[PDB]
Amino acid sequence: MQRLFPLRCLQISSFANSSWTRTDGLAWLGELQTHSWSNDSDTVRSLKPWSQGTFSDQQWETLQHIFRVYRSSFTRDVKEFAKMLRLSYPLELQVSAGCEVHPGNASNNFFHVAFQGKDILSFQGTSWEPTQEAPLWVNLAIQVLNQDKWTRETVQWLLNGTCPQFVSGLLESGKSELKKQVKPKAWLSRGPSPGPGRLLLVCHVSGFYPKPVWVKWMRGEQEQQGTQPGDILPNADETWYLRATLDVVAGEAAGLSCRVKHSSLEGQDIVLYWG
Amino acid sequence: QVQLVESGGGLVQAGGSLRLSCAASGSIFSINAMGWYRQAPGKQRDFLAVISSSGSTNYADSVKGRFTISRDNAKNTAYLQMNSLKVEDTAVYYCAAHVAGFDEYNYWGQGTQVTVS
Amino acid sequence: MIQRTPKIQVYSRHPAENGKSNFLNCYVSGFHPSDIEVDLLKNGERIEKVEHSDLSFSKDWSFYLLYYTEFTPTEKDEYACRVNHVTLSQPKIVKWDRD
Ligand SMILES: CCCCCCCCCCCCCCCCCCCCCCCCCC(=O)N[C@@H](CO[C@H]1O[C@H](CO)[C@H](O)[C@H](O)[C@H]1O)[C@H](O)[C@H](O)CCCCCCCCCCCCCC
Ligand SMILES: *[C@@H]1O[C@H](CO)[C@@H](O[C@@H]2O[C@H](CO)[C@@H](O)[C@H](O)[C@H]2NC(C)=O)[C@H](O)[C@H]1NC(C)=O
Ligand SMILES: *[C@@H]1O[C@H](CO)[C@@H](O[C@@H]2O[C@H](CO)[C@@H](O)[C@H](O)[C@@H]2O)[C@H](O)[C@H]1NC(C)=O
Ligand SMILES: *[C@@H]1O[C@H](CO)[C@@H](O)[C@H](O)[C@H]1NC(C)=O
Ligand SMILES: OC[C@H]1O[C@@H](O)[C@H](O)[C@@H](O)[C@@H]1O
Ligand SMILES: [Cl-]
Repeated sequence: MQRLFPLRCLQISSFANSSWTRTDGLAWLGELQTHSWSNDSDTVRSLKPWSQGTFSDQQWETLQHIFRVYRSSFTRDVKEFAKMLRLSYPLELQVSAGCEVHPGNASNNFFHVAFQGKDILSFQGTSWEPTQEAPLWVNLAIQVLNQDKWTRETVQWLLNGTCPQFVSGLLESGKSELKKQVKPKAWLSRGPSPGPGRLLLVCHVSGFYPKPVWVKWMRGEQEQQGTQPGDILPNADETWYLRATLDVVAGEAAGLSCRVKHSSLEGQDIVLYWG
Repeated sequence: QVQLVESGGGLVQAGGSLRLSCAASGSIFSINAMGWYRQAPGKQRDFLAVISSSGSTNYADSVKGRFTISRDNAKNTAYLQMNSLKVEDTAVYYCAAHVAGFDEYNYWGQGTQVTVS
Repeated sequence: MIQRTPKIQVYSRHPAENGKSNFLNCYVSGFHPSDIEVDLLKNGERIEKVEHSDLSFSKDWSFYLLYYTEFTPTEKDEYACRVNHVTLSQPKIVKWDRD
């Protein structure tokens, strides 16, 4: 019944050729970025005062050691796979690993690898498995990887043990920032002419946190099913932005409103009526 | 161009053997890895076996032990010797190649039918 | 391969009031591969000391970035976001409009 924040650890490793390469990483707890990992750096940087959770300094340091060795070894393995399998540069690899905790001391995890922007393999249970639409050569690579007991045990226990203990330390240490509520502000605007006799009404909503929001154009309590909400766009201070438009004939605009619902308003919706 | 042509399919009794072949056209340098998939009626195409120019192989667990993949680099053709066939092996067997310069997708053959009665 | 062209969206943090201080945002998203060149422009000239988010990516693996700078809107000043990518024949510019 308490809120659920999954931890997803992202990695971007790029290989322009046999010599030039860089690997960068970051980690997210729900919508918040807790960590950053730059190729120029030797450590994973913590972005929030509570990023280390309830981990000891020595526990955080052995993780820093695993990531140091993993980054070096990831790079050398890619270069050696490309030479053996005759792959063509440039190569781009992405990893998406992490877990989410549940009530009942259960937990599910994932570790997905992508090549040129498409899934090729993942870690399932105890070993590596290829995806259905994985190129033929990926099967030669899975074979070599699954011979590496040490790495398989290490990935297994990172996902099934380390990751869930870590996120639970983040959930209490960052309890307060995760429950924080920031009220949005909304304003009205007119957009470029959609048609000859038509108007584009624009509703701007900015500065809300957390991410879940509800914004629709209304005529009283009848929702206007023609509302086009955009993407939820980020602000530099980690609140969000939304623009919600409606195409209507000139005369029907009168009597329409833009309604905003958000956890921060405690039922007190923002309702702005058309000029 | 790349051209993969299969042959060796047919119809055989349960317990029998069959040997599929795949002739590729191009250099020995332009084909990197060769392999086999199969698709039963109304199901997905499943990976079966792969072999590299150096001779390294990988087999899917369903067939590990019954099928063996082989390669002749002089004629740039791959073989799949199928032994101890079961009825569940009835499918279209497709040839696949990893062609130099194309790492994101396979090159495919038109397939050859294998029916096991 | 399958390369994805970037989507560019330009917006301000607060309702633009001429002469008041504001933040100018450019969210660049849905592109692949990751190498990208993003600039914020003041009357066609590049702005310096502009900050950005750590490069990240969505479930479908396309990348996204947020570039932003503090700025003061006026009646005549034109702001834009200029992006170049492998998928683009020329650098693409998206002007800012308070709508
Ligand atoms: C993952 C959960 C972590 C949770 C912790 C929470 C903290 C989060 C805050 C920080 C987040 C920062 C962003 C993180 C970015 C991605 C993180 C991913 C997790 C890293 C897992 C580490 C694997 C550990 C095993 C390892 O390093 N193996 C090494 C060393 O192993 C060698 O040396 C060892 C001793 O040093 C042994 O002797 C060994 O036998 C020998 O082979 C081994 O060499 C591995 O292969 C390295 C890569 C492993 C990943 C493979 C991924 C698939 C790649 C497919 C590419 C195909 C080619 C296509 C062109
Ligand atoms: C590998 O790729 C890198 C980056 O794509 C190349 O480095 C560039 O080299 C050119 C000159 O050839 C410079 O104008 C660029 O400024 C360099 N970029 C960087 C980031 O250093 C490098 O030359 C390539 N290596 C090989 C052997 O081709
Ligand atoms: C990303 O980080 C790598 C090391 O973690 C850099 O590779 C090193 O490059 C040095 C020279 O700078 C070599 O002497 C050394 O052998 C090692 O390979 C790599 O260049 C760096 N990439 C970028 C783009 O900064
Ligand atoms: C994960 O941990 C649970 C609880 O200890 C255990 O029962 C399960 O076997 C583990 N799974 C793997 C794949 O190691
Ligand atoms: O420019 C700073 C940016 O750093 C990012 O990694 C975070 O998502 C934000 O704090 C911000 O958008
Ligand atoms: Cl160390």
